[PDB]
Amino acid sequence: MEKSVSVILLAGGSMPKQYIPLLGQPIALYSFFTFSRMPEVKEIVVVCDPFFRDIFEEYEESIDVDLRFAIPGKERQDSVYSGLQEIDVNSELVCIHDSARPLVNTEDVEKVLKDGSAVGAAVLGVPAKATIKEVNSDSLVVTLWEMQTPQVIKPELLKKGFELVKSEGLEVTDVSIVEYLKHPVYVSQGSYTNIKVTTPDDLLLAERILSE
Amino acid sequence: MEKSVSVILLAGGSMPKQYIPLLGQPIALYSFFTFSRMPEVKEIVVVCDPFFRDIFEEYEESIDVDLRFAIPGKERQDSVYSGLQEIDVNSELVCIHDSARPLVNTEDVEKVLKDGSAVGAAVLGVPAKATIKEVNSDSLVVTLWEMQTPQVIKPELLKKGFELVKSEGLEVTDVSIVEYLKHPVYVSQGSYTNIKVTTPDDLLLAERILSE
Ligand SMILES: Nc1ccn([C@@H]2O[C@H](COP(=O)(O)O)[C@@H](O)[C@H]2O)c(=O)n1
Ligand SMILES: Nc1ccn([C@@H]2O[C@H](COP(=O)(O)O)[C@@H](O)[C@H]2O)c(=O)n1
Ligand SMILES: [Cu+2]
Ligand SMILES: [Cu+2]
Ligand SMILES: [Cu+2]
Ligand SMILES: [Cu+2]
Ligand SMILES: [Cu+2]
Ligand SMILES: [Cu+2]
Repeated sequence: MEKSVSVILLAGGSMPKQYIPLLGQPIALYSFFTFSRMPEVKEIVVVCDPFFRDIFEEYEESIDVDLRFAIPGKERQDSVYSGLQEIDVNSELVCIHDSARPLVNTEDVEKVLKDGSAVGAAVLGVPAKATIKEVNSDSLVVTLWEMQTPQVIKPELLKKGFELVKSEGLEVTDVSIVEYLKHPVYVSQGSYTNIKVTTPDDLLLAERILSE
Repeated sequence: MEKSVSVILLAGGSMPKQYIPLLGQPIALYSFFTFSRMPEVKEIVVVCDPFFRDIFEEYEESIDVDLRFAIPGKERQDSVYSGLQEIDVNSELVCIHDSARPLVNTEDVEKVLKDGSAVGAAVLGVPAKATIKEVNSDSLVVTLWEMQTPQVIKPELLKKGFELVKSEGLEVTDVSIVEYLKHPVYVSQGSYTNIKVTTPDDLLLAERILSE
């Protein structure tokens, strides 16, 4: 199913971390070009402070997908929703991705697109290597996976989910908007290299991984 | 309560990661000297391949605690048990620590000693920053803390716990031996800098943190 996915790529709000360059180019660019090459991908909706709009339209013509823009919102979920407002009337999947993960493998995006297609919603994850416990309010201890991005959701579902949060309330992140839904979320096994970039010790890391 | 804690320090089995030097000295040394300075600490039981025994007795005399040695075992829990076999007849707390965490703050060890004293068992933790989910066998999604070390346990309890695993079975790590017990485990809030050292991007990190 070709050109069937709309990407919502999150890059909104010294140098803003998803623009700190990695080897040569700003961080938001690695993931951005990965999705641009996949035939599945019809259009990209970038979520960014206009000041950074240029970082993107400068490759609009060397790219076999449609570029699009929408403005961010106050919280991580408002931007997603602003992103959602611009996607092709007829896209079958929304693929929400966070700029600060520049190292997402094409092969893992393919898998999670397939799983979001089969299930309706999927997210890439890896088995948490730390010992994690739930702790109760008295600080006593009461198979776990670490969640990454993309999250791949059918847009009808994602919308049903926005409007169930909007009616009532609450976004914590297990909040996905789609946690609340009763519809299933599949977790596609990803790669420990799809790290998120925050500390320049990440970049130090990001770089080590581009070398390998 | 002075000289009331026995440390069981875990450093057993190119260069074995807890001996990769940090700035100048092997990794097992940072934590080792931290515990040596605390008046609470009566003795240290180091768990190591003898080949590395020297790394330790070379400071036996510049140290206001008793040094001790025991040999490692096949799995992480067997070494602990080998460690347990050498502690002062009358220590009130066992403080189990992993060599590969060289950056444990004195202040956090103090807290967790206190909490293990009050509760009977405590471990230092920090609120996991990742989105963690439980996933079931069909790869579908069904307050979380990341666990560190030291673990501070009264030795009588720790022994009760060894023998309840020994009778029946199973050590997963939520396995602490003390998970299984019905006795409470307190989680003392630690510091995100008590990282564990594996990748030299950790060391790259360990170093950044010694600088700060
Ligand atoms: N209001 C907001 C807040 C954060 N974000 C996203 O947060 C991402 C970076 O991760 P952190 O929020 O965890 O720092 C940015 O790429 C940005 O797109 C957003 O898109 N809108
Ligand atoms: N049999 C074993 C296996 C591991 N270990 C501990 O594992 C620690 C390092 O962490 P990892 O096992 O997670 O690599 C070492 O300091 C070592 O003491 C042990 O003490 N006995
Ligand atoms: Cu344009
Ligand atoms: Cu519009
Ligand atoms: Cu990080
Ligand atoms: Cu000696
Ligand atoms: Cu003995
Ligand atoms: Cu690490």
